[PDB]
Amino acid sequence: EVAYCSTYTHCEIHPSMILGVCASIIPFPDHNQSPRNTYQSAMGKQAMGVYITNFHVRMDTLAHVLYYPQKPLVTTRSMEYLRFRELPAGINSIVAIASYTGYNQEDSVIMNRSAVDRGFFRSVFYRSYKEQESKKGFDQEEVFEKPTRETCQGMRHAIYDKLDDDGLIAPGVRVSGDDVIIGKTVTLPENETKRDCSTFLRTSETGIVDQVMVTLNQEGYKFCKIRVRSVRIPQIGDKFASRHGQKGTCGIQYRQEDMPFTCEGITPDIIINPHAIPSRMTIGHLIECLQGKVSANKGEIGDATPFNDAVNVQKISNLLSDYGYHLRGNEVLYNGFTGRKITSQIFIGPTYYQRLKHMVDDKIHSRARGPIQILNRQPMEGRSRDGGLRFGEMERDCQIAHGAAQFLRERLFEASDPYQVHVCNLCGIMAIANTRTHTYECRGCRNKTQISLVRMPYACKLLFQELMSMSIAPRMMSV
Amino acid sequence: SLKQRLKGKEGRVRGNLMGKRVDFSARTVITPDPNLSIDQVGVPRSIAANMTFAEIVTPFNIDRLQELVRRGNSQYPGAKYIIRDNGDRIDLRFHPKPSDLHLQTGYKVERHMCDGDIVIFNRQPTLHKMSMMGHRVRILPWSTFRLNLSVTTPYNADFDGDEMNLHLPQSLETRAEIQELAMVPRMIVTPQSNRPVMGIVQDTLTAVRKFTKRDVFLERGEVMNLLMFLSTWDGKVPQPAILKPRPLWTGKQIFSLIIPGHINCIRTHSTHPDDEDSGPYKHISPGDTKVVVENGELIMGILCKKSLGTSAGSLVHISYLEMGHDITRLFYSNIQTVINNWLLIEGHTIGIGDSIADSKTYQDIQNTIKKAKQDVIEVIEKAHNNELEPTPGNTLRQTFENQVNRILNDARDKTGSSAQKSLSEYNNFKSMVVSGAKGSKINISQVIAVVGQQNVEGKRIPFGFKHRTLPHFIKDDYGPESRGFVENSYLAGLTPTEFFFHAMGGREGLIDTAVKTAETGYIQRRLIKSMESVMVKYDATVRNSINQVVQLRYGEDGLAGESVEFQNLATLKPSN
Amino acid sequence: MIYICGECHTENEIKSRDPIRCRECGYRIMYKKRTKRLVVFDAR
Amino acid sequence: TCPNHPDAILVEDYRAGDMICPECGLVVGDRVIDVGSNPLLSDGD
Amino acid sequence: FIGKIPIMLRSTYCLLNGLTDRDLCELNECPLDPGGYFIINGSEKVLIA
Amino acid sequence: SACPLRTIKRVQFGVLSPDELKRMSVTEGGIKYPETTEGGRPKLGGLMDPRQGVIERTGRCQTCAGNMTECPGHFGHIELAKPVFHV
Amino acid sequence: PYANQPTVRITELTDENVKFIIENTDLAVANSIRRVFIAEVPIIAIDWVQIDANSSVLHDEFIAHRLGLIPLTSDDIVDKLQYSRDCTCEEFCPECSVEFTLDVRCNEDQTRHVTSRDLISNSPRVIPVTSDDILIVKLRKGQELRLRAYAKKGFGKEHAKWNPTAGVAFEYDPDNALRHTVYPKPEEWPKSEYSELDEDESQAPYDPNGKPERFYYNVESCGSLRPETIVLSALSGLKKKLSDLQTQLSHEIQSDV
Amino acid sequence: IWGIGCNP
Amino acid sequence: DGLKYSLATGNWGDQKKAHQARAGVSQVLNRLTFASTLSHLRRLNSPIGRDGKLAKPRQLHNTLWGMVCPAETPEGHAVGLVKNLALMAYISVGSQPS
Amino acid sequence: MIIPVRCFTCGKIVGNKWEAYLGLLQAEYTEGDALDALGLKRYCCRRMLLAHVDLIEKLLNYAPLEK
Amino acid sequence: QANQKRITTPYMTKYERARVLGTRALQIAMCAPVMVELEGETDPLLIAMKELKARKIPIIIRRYLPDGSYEDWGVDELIISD
Amino acid sequence: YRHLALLCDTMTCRGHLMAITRHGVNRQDTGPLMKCSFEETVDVLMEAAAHGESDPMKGVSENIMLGQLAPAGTGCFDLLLDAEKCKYGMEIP
Amino acid sequence: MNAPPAFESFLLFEGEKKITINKDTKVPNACLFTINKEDHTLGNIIKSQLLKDPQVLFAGYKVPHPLEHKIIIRVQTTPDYSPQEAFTNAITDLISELSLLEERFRVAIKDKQEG
RNA sequence: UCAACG
Ligand SMILES: CO[C@@H]1[C@H](O)[C@H](n2cnc3c(=O)nc(N)[nH]c32)O[C@H]1COP(=O)(O)OP(=O)(O)OP(=O)(O)O
Ligand SMILES: [Mg+2]
Ligand SMILES: [Zn+2]
Ligand SMILES: [Zn+2]
Ligand SMILES: [Zn+2]
Ligand SMILES: [Zn+2]
Ligand SMILES: [Zn+2]
Ligand SMILES: [Zn+2]
Repeated sequence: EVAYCSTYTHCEIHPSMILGVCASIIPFPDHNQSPRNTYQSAMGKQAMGVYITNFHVRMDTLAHVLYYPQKPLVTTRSMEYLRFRELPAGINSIVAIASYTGYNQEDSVIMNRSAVDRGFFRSVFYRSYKEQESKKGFDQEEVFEKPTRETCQGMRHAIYDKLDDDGLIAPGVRVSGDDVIIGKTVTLPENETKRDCSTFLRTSETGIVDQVMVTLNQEGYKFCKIRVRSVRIPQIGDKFASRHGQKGTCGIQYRQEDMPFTCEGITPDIIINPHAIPSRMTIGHLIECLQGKVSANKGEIGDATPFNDAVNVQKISNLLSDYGYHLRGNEVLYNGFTGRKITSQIFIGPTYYQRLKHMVDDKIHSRARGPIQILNRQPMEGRSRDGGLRFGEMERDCQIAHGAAQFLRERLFEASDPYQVHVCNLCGIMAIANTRTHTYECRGCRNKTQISLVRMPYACKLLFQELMSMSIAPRMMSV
Repeated sequence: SLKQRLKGKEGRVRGNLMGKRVDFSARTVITPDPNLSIDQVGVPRSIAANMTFAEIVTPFNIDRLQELVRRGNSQYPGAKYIIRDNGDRIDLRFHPKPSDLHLQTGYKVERHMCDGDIVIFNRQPTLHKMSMMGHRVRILPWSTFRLNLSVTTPYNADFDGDEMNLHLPQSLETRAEIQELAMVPRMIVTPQSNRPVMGIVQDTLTAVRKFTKRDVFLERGEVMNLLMFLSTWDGKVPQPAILKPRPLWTGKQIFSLIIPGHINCIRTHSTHPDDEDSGPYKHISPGDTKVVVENGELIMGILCKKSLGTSAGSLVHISYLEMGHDITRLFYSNIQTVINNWLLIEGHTIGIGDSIADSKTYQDIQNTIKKAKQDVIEVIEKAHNNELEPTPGNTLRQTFENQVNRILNDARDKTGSSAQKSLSEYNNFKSMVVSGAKGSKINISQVIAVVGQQNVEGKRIPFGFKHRTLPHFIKDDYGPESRGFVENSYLAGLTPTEFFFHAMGGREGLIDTAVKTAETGYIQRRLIKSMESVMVKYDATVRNSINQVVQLRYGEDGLAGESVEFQNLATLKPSN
Repeated sequence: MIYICGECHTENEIKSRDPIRCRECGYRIMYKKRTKRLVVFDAR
Repeated sequence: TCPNHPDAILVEDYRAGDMICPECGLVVGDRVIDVGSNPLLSDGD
Repeated sequence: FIGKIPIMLRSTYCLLNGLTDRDLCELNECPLDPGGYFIINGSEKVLIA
Repeated sequence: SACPLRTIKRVQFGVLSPDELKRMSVTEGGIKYPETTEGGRPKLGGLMDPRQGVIERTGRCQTCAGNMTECPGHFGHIELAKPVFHV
Repeated sequence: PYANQPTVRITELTDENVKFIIENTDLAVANSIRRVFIAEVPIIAIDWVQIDANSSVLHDEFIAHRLGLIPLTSDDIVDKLQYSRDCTCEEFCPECSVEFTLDVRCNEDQTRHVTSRDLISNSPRVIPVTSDDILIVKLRKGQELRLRAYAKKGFGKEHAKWNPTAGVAFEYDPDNALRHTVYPKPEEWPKSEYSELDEDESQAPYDPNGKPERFYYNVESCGSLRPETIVLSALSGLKKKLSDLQTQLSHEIQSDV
Repeated sequence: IWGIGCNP
Repeated sequence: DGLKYSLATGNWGDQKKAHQARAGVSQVLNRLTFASTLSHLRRLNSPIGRDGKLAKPRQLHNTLWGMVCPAETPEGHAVGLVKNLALMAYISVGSQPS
Repeated sequence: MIIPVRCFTCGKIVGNKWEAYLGLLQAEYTEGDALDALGLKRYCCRRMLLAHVDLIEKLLNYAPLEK
Repeated sequence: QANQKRITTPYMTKYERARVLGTRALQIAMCAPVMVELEGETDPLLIAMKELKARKIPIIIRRYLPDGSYEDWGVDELIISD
Repeated sequence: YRHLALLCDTMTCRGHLMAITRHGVNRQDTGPLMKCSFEETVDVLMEAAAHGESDPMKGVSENIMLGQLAPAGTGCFDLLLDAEKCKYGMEIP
Repeated sequence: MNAPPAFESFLLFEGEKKITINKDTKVPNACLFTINKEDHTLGNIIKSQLLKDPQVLFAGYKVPHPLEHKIIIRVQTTPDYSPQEAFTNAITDLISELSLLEERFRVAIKDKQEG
């Protein structure tokens, strides 16, 4: 050509091989903004799909498997070597980029409820619980058996009827939250009978037992693994994402009647807000919808290799024009509620949508007068421990800005760790106090008359005592 | 050690005293809900059932609380506990004797959270005061918190997996504090910038621009439906703008009913021609810009981000300043409902048809790039001949980079302008950019014409390999393509080298985001700790805890930041 | 108290505190058999 | 130890962590579960 | 005997090496499973480079 | 309960006097035993002193009927044989 | 102030498809009829499954779902059957349900495809649209699936398993004349199959006086009901909904006054 | 990703 | 026990001495999806500390063309410090120089 | 894992057509021709058959848990 | 201080309105007599709002000046911020 | 401008430039507990103990730590009951 | 876990009224009808037929919230006409239209078959 | 400890 270099010594096999495993599943990567490719690489790791074909044999914690995986209609050539066709993660979905009722605003997504009823994006969640019968204790033996309230001095009031004789619930029995999956008893040394040691289901699991296995582990003790299965129909909190970095929850679910419908009768399975596309500049999503429409009509899986030069938007548009649709992919839509044609023509086409592991059921938590920590006598932390949400220092600064002194007081003292102490008036140091005896005396002064009750957070009491242990005296004087 | 426990974050001093985990708090994913008002939040039933607000039994409410007690924990509008005068707590779940269920004045029934219970809604990080706002509770039958879309801007929250915290005040005193200090309608206007925090956003902004155009005419039935969603409608149908041949209302005529009371405001649309004000047709604007609202009626103009957004002098800001906070809450909600129901008739979309431009425009873009590459080549040849003269204060390398960047940037902007000229009225990218809902002229240009120069650390793409950016390029190549210029648009698709360079630029963006979060957090905390105790005393002096006078009057004029407005003195500038 | 065996799929009844080993194969991986009580599944 | 019920077995609870008289529902002990919280090798060290 | 060395799955010294896909199915191991991970104490651990 | 409720209006900080430490500590004669367990569970004059604090969530400490909530804990003293600098 | 008198012409009538044109009708009525096709035509489908043995690879709830989606012939018996809530008998009885029973075990080496033909109904009228077959599950040798199921009357508003139709095609104003949809470029858009215009003209000239009329339909069936029967039952069911409203409205009007 | 004066 | 311990804990060293141990090696394999399994197996971890916010080790470098994926990096506190190999990249096993 | 009954978008029964689709592919029909012959016309229905991945055969390869 | 020479603002501050309404409502919930006739108002906070409008709340606000003195404004005397 | 001017006034009020750091903020003669919440913590407490410093308890953070009502808004004033007004009016309940 | 049962959308729970008629104080001769457990299907037909009536000045229907199941229909009629009368007459007219349509569809079916 | 979520 016009001379640039005449001394090439090597040549690239194909430029698309610069991308990795997760970025190779992106269709038309070169038509996306770079941060969006980076975000899709992370989201693709969290999608749901058949992780491995031997999943029935495996007993893994937190395994999700989609009901009806489908291979992409618009696929990269390098996907074949990643085996994505063999074990797909996601379903091709008729996606309309439109503003319908305002429930797809921000990044949310309106989903078709009728499609959801027909199996769309339905998944199973398997959770495995492991327990070991440990006889290592000198006089402690953690035998597997069904605990009895009368026989066992230590027991709990959750349901124990499910447990069989072996102490392990049979497969095929429904288990609701706070039920006993495995019943175990530690024999109690009679210092002078039983401290309950059963394992309880995570709250709101609401599943059916799938497999129960009894073996001997590496240590030789009896080992039992119990796998609980819970189907997961998509809801209005679940997170769905495409292959181009567009992630969003499900805003609301409309039935097929309510969804907008083309003249052929096709109603979008998913409606995404048009406002997501422009700022993010994920044009690859649009080109994939066009190529998907063409591929579904033609009957051949589309090619979306990053750098091709034989596939252009114009060529795809002409191909679609052959099959009777508008060349740019827009379709005349009718409003489901009223039947009137929507004045703007909505862009409808099939697009591979994925279902991420983050679901609303796993992320919903509420706390009200729950258990408290030992050290601080403050509410616990975490969803598993029914922990309260932390009122951070930034939060207290916001409340200071509000001027809501009493809400700040409630939230930081009364709701968390209320406590009362008795403090000598003469010396600020706390004084011994027997409420039942009604005798209150202060050591170091030999004074009983001058003692005052002080209400402080238990954490503040702990701080003052730790200061005293460092020989600092925090003498709190009411005067 | 003791010092180790106290000293670090999450120690007793800070992690357990200044902030601590609290009861009566809940958290779940947030999802949109246009139908809810600004102050309402949608709480799932399970979260509402676990959380309980204790109510004192009075002679007025003994019957209602008795019914709640009878229902028990199982039925949703029930009571979890009864707290007697003695302090004894009767958990109703485990069987209480029928004697215990009887209530007398002074008992405290802990009812389940019901519709209308004031709560505080929070989203971490709580950067500013508007990030904790008091919301009324509306119970809806799914498991996500649902908040109105306008309230997303104060919280900086979008519905892509975000989560928020729900704190329920447990006393009448603190409930009144929230109700009268921190409710969402009360904090529409921020004292930080004396501007409204919340504005019409997303579909409602894009659709309000289209609704308010001169073109929009609504027939009788459509007006009926739109008026149905207007909460403050007087019940009187406005006389149609076009009585004959067929009665047809206009978009502005209906939006005039949304506007609260009698509000007078003049703002300009984004596409306002600069010459219009000086020339004729200043008042009869040809393009229907220059929004004017007289007597609470939209006389003319196309509404956009400037009129209904979060900026000083906006229609929402004038409503809050003039009508009050309650009517302004109704204003936000009514705009959203009516416009969102019109959007079902009109509709919005984004497709490839928007990205594609005319063939002539593509040829013009290509020619601009051709002549730009030629100019860069000429600059390079001048530099090689040493004919280039150094700019004062700059090395010859620096001045070469300056001139090359100027040529490339001029070409980039010119191609962008050609693409923007190509856009038709119907183009949806233009709808969103013009309305201000999302996007920018830059994004349109990169979508249609030219992605632009990729810069890392303030320079073109550096020579990572020995004297060349990538192995494919020849050593000592300072040309446009070699150093990073991406000639192709996103629609056209980046060539492989440009793909890698674009990835480098995007990675710089990601790194900057990650770094800025941490550094700004530290700065914010230090400022708060330094100034936490400063407050306006009843002398109206601003004093700290020590009672030292920081200021004799707050702001030197003793006025709060939210009430003030921008104004022109008008005695200053004119000549004698 | 009937345990199906992984290796040879033959049910073997095992009493409490009895070694978990399947007769006729010796495998130590047993599965508990499906419960007799029946669960109603909505087709939904 | 329900005061109105001599020799009454108080049922344990997990939700709030308290022992409650089953026949009247009185909460005896408010938050008295908290968290509720190798000896073989050698001895005390 | 001087000890035991953990074996990365599907390497040359693993049992699964050189087994036809039908044989892998007979062992209840997936043919598509990549290998490259150790099974230590019952959990599959991957050595990040 | 009979003591009036008061709110702290001033917190005075000072180094604790060794004499005051001796008087204040419930433990008398110091902690003579490194072991925490005597008579099976409780070691008088040991690290886990019944008088020092409530143990096992059901016991009552000797000094007051805390029942794991009322008792704020009580300090003990160790009489060092030779003085040591405080860090 | 009275109802328009509609007309119907049936252009195509096949075993799985009905095309008809409703004229002299309001848009709201036509769209409501289309809506009732999808969501308010009663059909019999499986809603209760008790699985006795399931050795298949698909788990139990998977099998129940697939069974529910299987269409069942409900041409004439659906009118006779009562909703389970209406029936006085506890749970399910022959008047309020139909019992389907499935027992299949694979003893041959070859894979056994459990199909809808293996579902056996106690009532002859309700059969799984067999008179290929829908594949419930595939079974390897030594795997067995035995289940018992009852089918209940219901409509699509509850679940899509009761949706009679496959796709209901609704179109009015085939050549844009009321300008309900404003094409940015009229020429690019493909002409409708019902369009009466010549190839040269893309859109018909605007008619301000005109209002939507002559709505075009194309109803396709899953085999659960005859495609004619879907339309007739939808019309009848919407009429019943309106009549129930009228009864309750009369009660309220009389009670207030 | 735009230019030197813009954003990366 | 030495090999098993270092693999299970993720600390590279001995049980008694954790001063020279390097954490982060030998993570549990992710099995959410086959893509996640494959990517976890083909992963590189730069030793630079996450706490340090200096941006030089994080930025994509020109020499990563074809050796490391440009797009695939975790977004958060570890942007650019965790990298995934490209499809064709092959790390050298090693040989004698004799 | 197995061909879905009732194509998601519209609801046409597509579970009875998988084996016929595979057979028509064996008869050297192109995928588009096979889809046309099976009666699948709308692109929503064609998506179901075209993009389906039949994993249940791979799962059937494993020996049964109970014989 | 004396009743004369009151230097604080006559208008009731927003924080005072919040605390007065909350405190009066808490009293009303504990069966305190209500000055304003209630038109079927059962919620204590709403009754307190009615009382504040009527300026019949029986609370006197003691405002602490920074010098240590206090000025006692009754709720009636203060002009409601609304 | 109010918010900028307040920060500038706090930094320059003492007469020496007070950095918003542990050094500048903690050097100012605030209460020892308030200094304890910011950065230095234990060292501030030890110094205060050595010199016999007393915490005035007028700060917001100090009151928050001890669980008392803060001196912030809604805590600046103390409400008192008005007996004469209680007698007047219609005492319906 | 908080998902409503499917039958809630169309089944009236005990103690719920299908129609409740509340007058509108703002404007004369206007009534606001609330229909429970109904959706756009019924509402749109009723509103359209009401609009066809010359004596009906205003007619519209509103679903207050899609998650809840309720229709609110506002009808305003001229004096000498009542909103309740307009609602009943609208229902009669829609029933007549549907009956006529059924007869004609049956005739079309019979003609298409064997003809 | 590690890994995700904003
Ligand atoms: C917009 O700002 C938010 C907040 O500032 C908050 N946030 C998030 N991560 C952090 C963190 O690590 N530390 C702190 N302190 N705050 C953090 O998240 C920021 C944005 O992040 P993003 O840029 O990924 O948002 P997309 O633009 O990506 O939204 P799509 O289209 O996916 O919905
Ligand atoms: Mg977000
Ligand atoms: Zn004392
Ligand atoms: Zn065996
Ligand atoms: Zn009792
Ligand atoms: Zn004690
Ligand atoms: Zn029956
Ligand atoms: Zn279909």
